[PDB]
Amino acid sequence: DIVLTQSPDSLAVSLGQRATISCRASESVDNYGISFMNWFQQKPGQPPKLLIYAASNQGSGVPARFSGSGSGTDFSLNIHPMEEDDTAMYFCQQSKEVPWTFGGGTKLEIKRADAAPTVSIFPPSSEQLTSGGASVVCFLNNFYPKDINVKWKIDGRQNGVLNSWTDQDSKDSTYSMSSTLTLTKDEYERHNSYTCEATHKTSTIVKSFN
Amino acid sequence: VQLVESGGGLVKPGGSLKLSCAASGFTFSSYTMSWVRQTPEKRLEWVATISSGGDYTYSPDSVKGRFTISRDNAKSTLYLQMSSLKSEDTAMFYCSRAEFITTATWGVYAMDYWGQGTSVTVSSAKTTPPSVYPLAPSMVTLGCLVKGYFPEPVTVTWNSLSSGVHTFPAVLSDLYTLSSSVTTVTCNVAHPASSTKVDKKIVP
Amino acid sequence: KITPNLAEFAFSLYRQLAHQNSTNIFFSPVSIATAFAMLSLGTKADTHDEILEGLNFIPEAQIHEGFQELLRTLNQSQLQLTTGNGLFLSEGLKLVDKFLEDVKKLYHSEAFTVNFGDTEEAKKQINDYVEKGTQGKIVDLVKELDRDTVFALVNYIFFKGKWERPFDTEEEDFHVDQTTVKVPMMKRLGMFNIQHCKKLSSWVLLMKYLGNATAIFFLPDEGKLQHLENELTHDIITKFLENEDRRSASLHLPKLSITGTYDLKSVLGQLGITKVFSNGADLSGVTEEAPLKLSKAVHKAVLTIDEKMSIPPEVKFNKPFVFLMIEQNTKSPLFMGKVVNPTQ
Repeated sequence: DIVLTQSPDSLAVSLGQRATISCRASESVDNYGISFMNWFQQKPGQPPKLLIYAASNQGSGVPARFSGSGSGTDFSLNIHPMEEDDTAMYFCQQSKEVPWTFGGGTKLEIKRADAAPTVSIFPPSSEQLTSGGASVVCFLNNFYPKDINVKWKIDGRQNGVLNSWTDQDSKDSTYSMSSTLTLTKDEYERHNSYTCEATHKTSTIVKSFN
Repeated sequence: VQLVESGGGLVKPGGSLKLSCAASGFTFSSYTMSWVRQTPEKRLEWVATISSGGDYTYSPDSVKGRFTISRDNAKSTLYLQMSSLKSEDTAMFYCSRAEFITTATWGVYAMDYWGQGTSVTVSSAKTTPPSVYPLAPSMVTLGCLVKGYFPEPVTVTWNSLSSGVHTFPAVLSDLYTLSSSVTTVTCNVAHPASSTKVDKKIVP
Repeated sequence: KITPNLAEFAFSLYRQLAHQNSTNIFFSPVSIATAFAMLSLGTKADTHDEILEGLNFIPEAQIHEGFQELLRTLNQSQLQLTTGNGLFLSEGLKLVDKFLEDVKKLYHSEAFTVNFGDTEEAKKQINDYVEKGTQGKIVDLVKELDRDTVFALVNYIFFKGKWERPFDTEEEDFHVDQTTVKVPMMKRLGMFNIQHCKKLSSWVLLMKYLGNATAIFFLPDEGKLQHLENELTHDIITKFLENEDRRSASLHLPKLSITGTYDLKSVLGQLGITKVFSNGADLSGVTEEAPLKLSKAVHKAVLTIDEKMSIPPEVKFNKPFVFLMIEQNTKSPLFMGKVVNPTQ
């Protein structure tokens, strides 16, 4: 099987700058003078859309700002002036030989000005405590970049924490993250002070409750 | 041009499932159709491809025995019969049209039009309704906790309130759990498997 | 040496038939060219000049030998090809015997004296002669015979080819227009001499016949069939004829049987050949006792097409396409046509 390796895995490009994604094939995907490499764009929650066919031709309704290049075993995808609508997953796909294979995928995100998150912590509701559980939620909304470190310190815990990042908004290009610390009703209510500490690039944010 | 997938659901390991792909807006009997699945890791994997008349089928060796692609041009519908399903086969199955686009004395097969996809979940966990708990404390942010359901997807909205609402991807103990934030307000959560469009107001 | 002139005559005669709209086209350019080149032997200066000039011909007039060499090359081989020319004149009407000899020695045609005064009996004798020559392949060639007919020329040709690749086959749809009729469709997946053409915007398929002829099939793109017929030239086809390649494809070619009947007076009149048909005709080589004009000229051509680790493209000739038969020896256009509907 012709294995497709993309480079890089992730890319941060500022608005109006150049975006370059490379795709390397283990075998030659050229045949009859034309290359069988295709490029696809996929936004979260939406199906993939054909972007470039024959490694250099624009698809149906694809603007001129998307550009494909390459030949043989090395190909590239170029998005000139980077728009807000280009935050998506990008895959290269070959159709020269069976089986058809896709690249690993490349997450292209917009590079914008840094912003500190707004932290909000919420104690477990009375309905959940009735069932015997206790989950404290810590919301971290509208921050950039996506990398952020959250540390739960119950009265001064690492296990039992489940984190979930949203995809980039693709409109203002911010990120959001929810941190849920799930404990038993025996461990909870045995303390009073619970804290989620947020370490960010701009930080050098703490919200707590009694 | 429109493609509508259907037939996905929750199945036990080793079970069977048949997917359908309703096509419209074109001569379905004249185009090559394909199936592509996307794992939870958002990785695309080609599944099968059938010619315009159905005389030729294609599939990788990993699914050569389990998956069979077929089409009924009289009904303008593409089919994918799945058997001996494994847990690793859990993915979002898309059907797409492979069009041969001529460039220079030849062409390439390109899947130019895709459908919304249907979700397939293969697990030994049973269907469980979610537990809905409100999260209450210039602008103020409220929250909602959807915990202990199976399987994904779960749809959650707040009053439909369009702006500043964040729904975080669920994290699975065999029971999924997610949260939703927005900056009387109520939480409105939907589970396809017979869990009832709950309304939970956020009170101080 | 004559094929570039005759190939340009094939397109100018074909393109003239596209205007005259959604009907099946099939004719033999070499048969129509040889018929009127033969007819030129009994014409005078002004009348003789129009015929040769109307055939895209400074001319050597050894064209008869080139036509005879082509006809001898086509003489019975290696392919079942039925072709003939019939000259029908009215009884009486003192004929020139020097003309009837060259018509059979150079072009193997036959001349008959009939009675056009009986329009129904004369039509029967002409159809029976062609039906005898075609042996039931062409029945009732002449539909209407004018009252004042004095000289008629009938040109018939029937082709049943032998595929070098023997090609089993099933039924399928045929998309006449953006309409859908059904028809039997032959299928074969393998290596073909096929490629796409950016200039013509059409699929180009080449399959050779076992009788030293080669058929060229042009499958236009979505809605560019008119662009294909306008862009076809003799130089473009010679490049495809010189092309030696092989590519994998799943071919769908329909098994059809199409017929073409044309009144050569109208279609060749728009190509400049009008003297032989007008009242001021000079056919002194045919008859020197009275004025004579070519009353009727009809060409009938009948075709019979039959069987004799990567996903490839499906090249389905399920919509109107243009085809062309070329004699590999001389490179002359033996046939040219367009299949709009195999059901007709």
